[PDB]
Amino acid sequence: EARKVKSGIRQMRLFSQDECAKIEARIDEVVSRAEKGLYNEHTVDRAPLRNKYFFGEGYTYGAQLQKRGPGQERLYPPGDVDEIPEWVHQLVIQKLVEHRVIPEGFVNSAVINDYQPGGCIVSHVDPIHIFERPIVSVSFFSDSALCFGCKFQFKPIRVSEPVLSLPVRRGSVTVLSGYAADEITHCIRPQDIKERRAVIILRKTRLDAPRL
RNA sequence: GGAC
Ligand SMILES: [Mn+2]
Repeated sequence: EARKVKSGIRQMRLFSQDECAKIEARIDEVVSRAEKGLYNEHTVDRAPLRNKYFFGEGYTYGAQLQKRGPGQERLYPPGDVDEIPEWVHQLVIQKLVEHRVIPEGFVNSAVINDYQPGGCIVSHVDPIHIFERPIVSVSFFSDSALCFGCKFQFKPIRVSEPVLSLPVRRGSVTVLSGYAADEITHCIRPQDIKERRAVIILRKTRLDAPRL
């Protein structure tokens, strides 16, 4: 299963320090605008140590699901979340298309996940009924790891030993497909977030993805 | 400090 996950992982260094510093400033400006109430309601998802910023297409998850279950996550109504920022197209998405990571016109969803030290996201599969593959992630502000096949326990939070631990370094691009994207959860453990880390996740929603 |  660890070997199976490996076949679906593409990881490469793509962004330089100056490019990360420019984007990390754009991330800091996204956080500032969200704190000023200048984004649409569903653009900003707030949790104690993690903030999610949905552009282009957002999704419901977790406790926002009244009926929890496989296939229950939903996209928001059309045109609800804010459009992908121009700086995301030029700085992040044009670099990925020019380096053949994804086709042009693939990405219609750009989500920025912002983690404070000790933050996490519990094990999950990116909803197969919502998102097409592959899943592209670009990390910022610090180095961390992406873990697979972890079982979470709570009160207090405990995370089982990962099937695979993948270091995700600042400026590196992580791509998930196949088994690593479909047949096993991925997560972030609190111990792996030692400083603030942000990741811009570029995805393609399916033509049949249900909306709220 | 909680997406399976
Ligand atoms: Mn995910």
